Amino acid sequence: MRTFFVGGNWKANPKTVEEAEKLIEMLNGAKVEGNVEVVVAAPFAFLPTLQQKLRKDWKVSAENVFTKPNGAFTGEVTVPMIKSFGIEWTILGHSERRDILKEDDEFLAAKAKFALENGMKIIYCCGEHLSEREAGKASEFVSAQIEKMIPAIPAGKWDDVVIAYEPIWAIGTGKVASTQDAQEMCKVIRDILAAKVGADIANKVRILYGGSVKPNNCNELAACPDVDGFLVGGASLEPGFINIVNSNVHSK
Amino acid sequence: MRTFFVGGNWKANPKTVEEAEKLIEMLNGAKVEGNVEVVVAAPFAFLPTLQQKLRKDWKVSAENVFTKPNGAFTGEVTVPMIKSFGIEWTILGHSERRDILKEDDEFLAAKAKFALENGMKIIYCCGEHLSEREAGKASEFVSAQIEKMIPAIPAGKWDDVVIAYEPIWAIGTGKVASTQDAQEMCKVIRDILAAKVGADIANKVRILYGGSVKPNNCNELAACPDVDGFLVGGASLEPGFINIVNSNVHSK
Ligand code: NA
Ligand code: NA
Ligand code: NA
Ligand code: NA
Ligand code: NA
Ligand code: NA
Repeated sequence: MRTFFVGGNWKANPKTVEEAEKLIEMLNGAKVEGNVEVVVAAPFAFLPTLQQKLRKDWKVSAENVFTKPNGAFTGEVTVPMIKSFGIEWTILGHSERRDILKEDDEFLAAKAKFALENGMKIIYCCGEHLSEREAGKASEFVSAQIEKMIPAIPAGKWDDVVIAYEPIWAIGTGKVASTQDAQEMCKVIRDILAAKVGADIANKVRILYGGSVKPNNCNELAACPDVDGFLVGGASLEPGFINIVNSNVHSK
Repeated sequence: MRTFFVGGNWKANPKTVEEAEKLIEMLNGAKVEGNVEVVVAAPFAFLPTLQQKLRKDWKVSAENVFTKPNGAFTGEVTVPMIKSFGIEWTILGHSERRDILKEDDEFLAAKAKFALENGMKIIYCCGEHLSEREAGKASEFVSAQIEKMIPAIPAGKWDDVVIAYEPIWAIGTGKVASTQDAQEMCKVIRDILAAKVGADIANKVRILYGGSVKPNNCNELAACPDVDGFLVGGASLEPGFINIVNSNVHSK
C-alpha cells in the first residue's frame, strides 16, 4: 500500500512571521494517528523559521522554485538556496502559478527536471478548467499535462515525485466537485502513468486530491481507492488540518 | 543635494545561506566614506538572516513583492511578510522580471501603489531595449513606463520612491553603454518627473544608474550631475561593492 500523503499548502499566508510561529506551535502539539507522510509548504520568507521550529517527523516544502541554480533572475529563489536550509520538497505547477503568474508546461517540466536532478522531491500539480470539464475532455487535458511532465522526470527519480490533481473548474466557478470526481481523476492519472511508464511506477506514485479538503469531507475522500492523500489549501492554516492528516486511517 | 543612493542587488545569488552569511560579514567590515544611503537586496529565503546580521546603518530590501497582502497566491511573498521582519524596501520592475517572468506595467503599478500605501519604500526600475535605442526612441519608451508609474504613487509618498534606469539594450546584446548614456537617461527621467509632477519632486527623487557598474567606472558615473547613485548587479556580491558605495564622494 502506498504511504498516505498530506501536504499543507499555506499559499501566501500568513501575513506575519509571528503568526507563522503560532501556527507551527499548534502543529507541533498535534496527535497524528495511523501512518502518514506530512509536508508543510510555506512562503519563502518563513521557510527558515519553519525548518528550524517545525516538528522533525514532518518535512518542510517550498511553494515554488526557479529553473536554475542561481544567477540573473531578480526576485527568484532557487533549489540550492532551499537545500541550504535542509529543505527537501517543493510544489510545482500549482494552478495559481499557472494561471496568475502564467507558468507554462515547458517552464514547469524544466523546473521538475532541475529540481529532481538536484535531489529535491516535488509535488507536481495538474488539472483542468471549467470548459474542458463541461466538454467531457478532462482526461484528455490532464493527460497532456502529465505527458509533458513525464519526460522531465530523470531515471531513478519516480520515488521522489508526488502528483496533485486540482479541479480548477471547481474554483470560483459556481460549481463544486464531488467525492466521485476526485476518485475518477486520480484513477485517470494512475492509468496514464501505467500506460506511459509502467505499472510498477503507477503503483508507487502517490496521487493527491487538491480540491477543497476540509474536516467535513476528508474521511470520505481518503477512502477512495486511487486517492493517496491531499494537497490542502485553507485548512492547512487551521486546527482542522490535523483531522485531514488523520484521515489516512480511512484509506486502504 | 539629494543623498547619494547605492543598492546592491544580489539577484538570485548566492546559492547558499552560508555564502550569504560570509558576504554579510565582509560588508559589515567595510569602511564607508562620505554620505550615502546603502540598501542590500537579497533572495527571500536569505532575508531573515540578512535583516538579523547586516550592519544596522544599511537597510535590507526584497527583490520583488506581490500585489496583495496575503491569500491564494502559491509561491508569492507579500509586503506584510517582509515588513514582519522589519524590512522596509523592495525592488520592483527589474528588467529580469519584466522580461523573463513577464511582469507588465499594469502589474507593476499595482505593486508600487500597494507597497507604498503599506509603508514600503521602492526602487522602481525602467529602461528600453535594443530596438528603441537604435531607433532613437529611448526617451519615449522610458517616458511611457514612468507615466504608468506616476499615477500609482500615493499622495505624500514620493519621498519613498527611488527610480533605477536599466540600459537593457546593453545587456547581452553586443553593445555597451557609455558614461554619457547614463547621464542623458537619468536627466530624461528627471525632466519627465518635473513636467508631470513638478520640480520640487523631481529635485528630490533619486534616480539611479542600473547598467553595469564596477570599481573601474563607478567614480566617473557618480560624477554625472543627474546620476544619484546605482542599482548594482554582480559587483554587489564582491568586495568591489564598497568602492561603488564610496563613489558618492565624486558626486555633487
Ligand atoms: Na469524454
Ligand atoms: Na530514486
Ligand atoms: Na485512498
Ligand atoms: Na529621438
Ligand atoms: Na511621505
Ligand atoms: Na551624480
